Amino acid sequence: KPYTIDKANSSVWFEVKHFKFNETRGVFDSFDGKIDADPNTKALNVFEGKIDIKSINTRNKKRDDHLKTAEFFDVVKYPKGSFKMTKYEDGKIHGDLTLHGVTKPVVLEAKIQAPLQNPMNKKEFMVLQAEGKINRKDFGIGKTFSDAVVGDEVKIELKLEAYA
Amino acid sequence: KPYTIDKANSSVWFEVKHFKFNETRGVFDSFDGKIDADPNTKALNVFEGKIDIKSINTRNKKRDDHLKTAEFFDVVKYPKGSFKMTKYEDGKIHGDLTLHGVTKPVVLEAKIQAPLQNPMNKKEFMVLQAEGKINRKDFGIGKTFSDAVVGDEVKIELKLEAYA
Ligand SMILES: CCCCCCCC/C=C\CCCCCCCCCCCC(N)=O
Ligand SMILES: CCCCCCCC/C=C\CCCCCCCCCCCC(N)=O
Repeated sequence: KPYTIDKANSSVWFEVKHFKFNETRGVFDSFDGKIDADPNTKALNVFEGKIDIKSINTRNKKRDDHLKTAEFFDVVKYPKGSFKMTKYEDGKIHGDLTLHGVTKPVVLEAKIQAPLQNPMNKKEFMVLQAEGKINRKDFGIGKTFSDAVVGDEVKIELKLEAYA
Repeated sequence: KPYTIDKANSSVWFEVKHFKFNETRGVFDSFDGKIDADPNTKALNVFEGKIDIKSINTRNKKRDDHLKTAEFFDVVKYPKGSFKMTKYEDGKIHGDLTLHGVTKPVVLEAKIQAPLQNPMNKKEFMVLQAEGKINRKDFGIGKTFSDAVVGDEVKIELKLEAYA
């Protein structure tokens, strides 16, 4: 305890229904975080992070540009998203998520594997993976888009490799 | 039947274990395909595709550049991968997948949502989801890389919206 996120091997994903039945996936290419944890016992002590909203991906310029617009994220007015863990208990990461200028308490379900050793450079690391779901409309993201076109519900998955 | 894949809302995903405990996900940004199907009954009649191996993504240059080397895919020698369905039965796409110059039989579990109507332009479509797994080593890709560094098992997910 503490840990630094390896960015080449770490990821922040979302998945949202498109037209009810197809799952549209994307990432934020640019994020940062703080982690402090006991690899034995697997307790998380510190867990916060930030996403840079302009780095949203999805792999389609048209869609992604439209996502940074006032119709969805409003990147100009809100360049960042943030999450601060406020409580850890047995796999539950309770925390305040802030998106589009709104903060809501949420809970991510998490899994830690640790202590691990990078078989190349011999350095100690941990994998942290977490999953939640939120309603984009609770954060006022895309009110004008119906659930039948863009799902209200958004699955969040974090996949982190972090070096002691 | 026939149908024409909407490339803007379709994707080809893979997922493989990194150092056993974390998943590396990525896509082929560029692919083509043929589909013929019955909206009712949900029978698939024709299902084939090609991917351009150079479009491999993963969002990491050092990694993606390595994947394209003779160490893995050798894109300079095998520019393409391809799949053709050989038989459709009780929700399963049986077919032949060709990667790195090797063809092997693979089974994909399919899920068809059809008939669907585009809420905006009222045009008819379907969502086709297909999932399966291969051993990358069965095709000779990355023989020198241990399963504990890069998983031998690779999960394939196809997510297509296709318009009549
Ligand atoms: C890294 C440690 C702390 C984690 C920071 C968490 C930030 C939250 C990560 C994801 C948050 C969810 C953002 C909502 C994305 C959904 C965007 C709407 C996509 C619409 C798709 C479309 N069809 O146009
Ligand atoms: C209908 C289209 C036909 C194509 C269907 C095939 C879909 C994908 C097929 C194979 C995917 C194999 C991908 C395995 C890539 C290995 C990724 C290794 C990443 C980490 C490597 C490292 N050294 O860090």
